[PDB]
Amino acid sequence: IPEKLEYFINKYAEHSHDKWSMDKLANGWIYGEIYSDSSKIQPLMLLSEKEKEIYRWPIKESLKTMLAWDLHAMAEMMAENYHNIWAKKKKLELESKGGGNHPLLVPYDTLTAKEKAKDREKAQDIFKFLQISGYVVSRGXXXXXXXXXXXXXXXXXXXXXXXXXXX
Repeated sequence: IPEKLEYFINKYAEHSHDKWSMDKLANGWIYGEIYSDSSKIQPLMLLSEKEKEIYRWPIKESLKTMLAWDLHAMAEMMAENYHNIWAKKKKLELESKGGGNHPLLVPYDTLTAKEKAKDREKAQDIFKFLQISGYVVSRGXXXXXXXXXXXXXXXXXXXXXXXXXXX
């Protein structure tokens, strides 16, 4: 976790709280110590104390996977990670409690379109702020290189053919 990115962690958490506050004023939510849903009263104005940071917490983890591992590629990779951590949680807890079978206990290349978009939304939400802040990231001519490799392979094959024709 770099210093400047750690400094931006709190700023982006604040900005996401701003976005969520706009959403919940559009919905209608007034601060109130009593916990309820049908009374539309919550003390952090249904996002509770910890629930307000359940989404801020894995931003540092997303950055750590960024550093340990173009833009569309990391978007889909962070989507895959966001769903894989959820699958790990789910399967470990279900192995502990001996529960039923989840339809999401399958490789990521078989999931339904909505299950991928659900985490792709959070992925793009955390990515657009990194883009506006000037962070160039990648995954971490091509045709000419391919042609050159083919030529090298052809040279090897020609050496082999010469060896064969010599016999």
